[PDB]
Amino acid sequence: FPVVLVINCGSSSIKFSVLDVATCDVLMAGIADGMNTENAFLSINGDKPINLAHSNYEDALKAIAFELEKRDLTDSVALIGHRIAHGGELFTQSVIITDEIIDNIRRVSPLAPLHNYANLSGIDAARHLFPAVRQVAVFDTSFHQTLAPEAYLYGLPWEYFSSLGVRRYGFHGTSHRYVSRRAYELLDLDEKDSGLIVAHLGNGASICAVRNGQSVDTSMGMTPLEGLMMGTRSGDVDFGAMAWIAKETGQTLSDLERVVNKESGLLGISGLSSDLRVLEKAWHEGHERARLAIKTFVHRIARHIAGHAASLHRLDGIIFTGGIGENSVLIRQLVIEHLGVLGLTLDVEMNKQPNSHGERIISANPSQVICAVIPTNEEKMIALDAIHLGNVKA
Amino acid sequence: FPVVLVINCGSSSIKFSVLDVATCDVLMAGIADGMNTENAFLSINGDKPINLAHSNYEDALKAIAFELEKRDLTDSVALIGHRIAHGGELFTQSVIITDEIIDNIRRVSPLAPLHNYANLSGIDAARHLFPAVRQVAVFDTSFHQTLAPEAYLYGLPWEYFSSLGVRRYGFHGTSHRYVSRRAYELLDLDEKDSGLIVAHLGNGASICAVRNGQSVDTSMGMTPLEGLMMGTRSGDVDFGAMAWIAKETGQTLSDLERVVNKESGLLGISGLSSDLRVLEKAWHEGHERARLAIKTFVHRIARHIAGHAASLHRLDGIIFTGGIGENSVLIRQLVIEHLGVLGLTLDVEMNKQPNSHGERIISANPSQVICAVIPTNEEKMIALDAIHLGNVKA
Ligand SMILES: Nc1ncnc2c1ncn2[C@@H]1O[C@H](COP(=O)(O)OP(=O)(O)OP(=O)(O)OP(=O)(O)OC[C@H]2O[C@@H](n3cnc4c(N)ncnc43)[C@H](O)[C@@H]2O)[C@@H](O)[C@H]1O
Ligand SMILES: Nc1ncnc2c1ncn2[C@@H]1O[C@H](COP(=O)(O)OP(=O)(O)OP(=O)(O)OP(=O)(O)OC[C@H]2O[C@@H](n3cnc4c(N)ncnc43)[C@H](O)[C@@H]2O)[C@@H](O)[C@H]1O
Repeated sequence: FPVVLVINCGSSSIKFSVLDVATCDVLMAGIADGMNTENAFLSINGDKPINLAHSNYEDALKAIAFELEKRDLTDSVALIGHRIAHGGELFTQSVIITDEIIDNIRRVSPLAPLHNYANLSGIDAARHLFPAVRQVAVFDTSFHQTLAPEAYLYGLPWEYFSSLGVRRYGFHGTSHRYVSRRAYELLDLDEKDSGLIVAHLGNGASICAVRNGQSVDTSMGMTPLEGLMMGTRSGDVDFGAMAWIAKETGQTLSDLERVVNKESGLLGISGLSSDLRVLEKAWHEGHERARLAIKTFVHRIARHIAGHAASLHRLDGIIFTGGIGENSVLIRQLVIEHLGVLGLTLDVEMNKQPNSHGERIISANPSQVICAVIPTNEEKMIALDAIHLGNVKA
Repeated sequence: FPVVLVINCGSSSIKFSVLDVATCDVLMAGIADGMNTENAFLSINGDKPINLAHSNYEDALKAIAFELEKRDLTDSVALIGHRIAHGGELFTQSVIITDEIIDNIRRVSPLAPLHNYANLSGIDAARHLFPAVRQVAVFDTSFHQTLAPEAYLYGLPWEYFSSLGVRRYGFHGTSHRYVSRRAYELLDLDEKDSGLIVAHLGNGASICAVRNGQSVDTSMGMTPLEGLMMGTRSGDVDFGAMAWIAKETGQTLSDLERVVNKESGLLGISGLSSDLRVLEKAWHEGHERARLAIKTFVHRIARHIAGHAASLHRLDGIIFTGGIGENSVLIRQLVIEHLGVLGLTLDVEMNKQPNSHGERIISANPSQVICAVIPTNEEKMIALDAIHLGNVKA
């Protein structure tokens, strides 16, 4: 029974899952947390938060590897999948990791400095601990490389694009890819003659228009700061406003970068929390700013969904996913009601069903566009890419 | 035969028109140009670019007033209309200018520092030269004051809004207002049960959703830099990209403000011109970057039109206006073809008609949404506001 080990090695953590190759079910999951800090620790299945004070990325993954061998999983690891934050223009699909791929991930790493170097740290650690195991890189940008220039260009001088690589990349590509594929089955659509909008609504949030199987528009930019308002991120913000703020308060770009990334969005408007459940309850209890944060959140989602539909010839389906898209009955309803202009009709009993009901249609039959919830599974998508690549003769 | 004198007193110029009260036709127009510079001059009807070296705003307007009295128009000036760039949250409609209005325009002027002080200079000059004449202020922001919080809030911390007044204001309000009113007549729509999108496409460009007569979404922000890509303005740009550029090139916010406002957009992508006619011809002649600039321009327009439709219950009409919207056969067609997802059908023979044909429907009958061109007339709108206010007992 071979397994796939899937790794997402971030700035401050390493999330991992072990998936059975045959069923793509999780056999083990966990997270090394507080990385590059004094108090690091490893918690598997939320079972025994074991301390690992002062540990590098290879130490953390060696710890993880130890827990795998103690459960006799080490000898069944046939593939390792690494989530990579940014593939620039060099990656359009998942690849078997070689010296070339490593060099190329390093070349594009200036586009996502923090996150990509953590991903490379994860690759170096895994290559050390599993050298007879094929390893695969899956990029959060690659699904969006089918965007046309008119959809990826900013209105900046041409030199910023051609010399510096400033353009829209988009993220959540692995989620958008997985969820769109699942939608063709759920909605009984011909992949090659289809228009979908996927709303990945999590702590990070983005929209993607998928025309005939290909990403043709997405809401995040060169960085994850563009598009939808999110848990702590502003989303779209007038650059004139930001420059005006700078002059008025004496803050720098780096100061405002932090504000916009870490103190903004649902947190910033509500003054309470980035957590939608907290804010949903706060509104229920009469909190006005919580209500304003949610309404603002919903408004910007409706606006991007409708806007992204412009890149479709025909809108067949709108698919909600992510922690909010999967679990927020209210947010899904408010968004759909904000899109009556597209002829959407909600079946509220179907919309009320909890996420235990899995892949599910939430629109009424008279709806001009099908609406559905499809739980995302990025680890499964990575594992499937790795399994296909496992057949390759390199 | 009373006339209205209409003034738009900008950073470097004073545009004026004299309109007959009875017909709202222009009797005289002109522009004092190169203001606050060594070589200033006044050109009426493009007839004799008369020099006015080293002249203040009152000198320029005194020059203009001289040309009015030489044509015996001075004694028929019954009303003066002033275009004001920014009314903040204080102005929701056009007003008779009093000491209070002046104080309030000064209060909100920090939101548009350059432009509003030029407008106030224009008011002081006109009040000096015509003290027995009622004068009226018409704000480019006021039409958009019906926007809901969810549509005007940024995802920044609440303090930026409540203490600093950071929010979406939107501009071209006088154009959007005028054109939407004209559309109810042209499209035989009930103002109170209607959904329109107006695309004001000029050197500055913005979209506005008008639901039941009221602006409910608009594409410009706190400043004119948000939304559509324009002649020299970037439009929407990832703040992460801008911060990344700052770190990479060593430029400051003020440097990037200039790039984004003056070197970006159609100019920036094409490397040729901000002028759409130049770029249309350049594309015709095989220029690839001109083609990319136009396609990008069109893509961002389609995306905002569709997105703004989300704030309507029903989309009845899409109205093109401004220098590009009125005259660009190609851009109108490409935008409409990018919106087939909304069920638009173009009547190409009607779309080919030049702007001499005035207020005109350009959609085919099977179109689910009516598309029209309605030439804007901001001076006429200002004059009409002034004429209504001329009946008031102050
Ligand atoms: N600058 C950068 N450049 C490049 N890459 C970068 C980057 N920054 C980060 N990245 C990378 O991008 C990747 C994705 O990051 P994120 O975008 O942050 O991840 P996510 O999809 O939001 O997943 P997460 O688990 O955080 O949220 P969830 O869907 O559970 O959703 C959580 C939400 O769901 C809500 N929720 C859960 N249950 C709910 C319920 N019953 N009702 C309502 N809401 C509910 C919760 O309240 C919460 O609000 C990462 O690999 C990261 O390293
Ligand atoms: N930071 C700030 N804050 C607050 N307020 C501010 C501000 N900056 C500026 N403002 C104010 O905002 C107001 C409006 O400014 P703008 O937004 O710049 O004015 P506009 O509506 O673009 O009018 P303009 O005459 O420049 O362009 P036109 O429609 O002719 O269209 C010209 C275009 O049409 C095109 N065109 C003409 N004929 C064509 C044809 N046949 N085919 C194709 N294109 C054609 C031309 O090529 C050209 O591209 C002003 O009062 C200004 O002071």
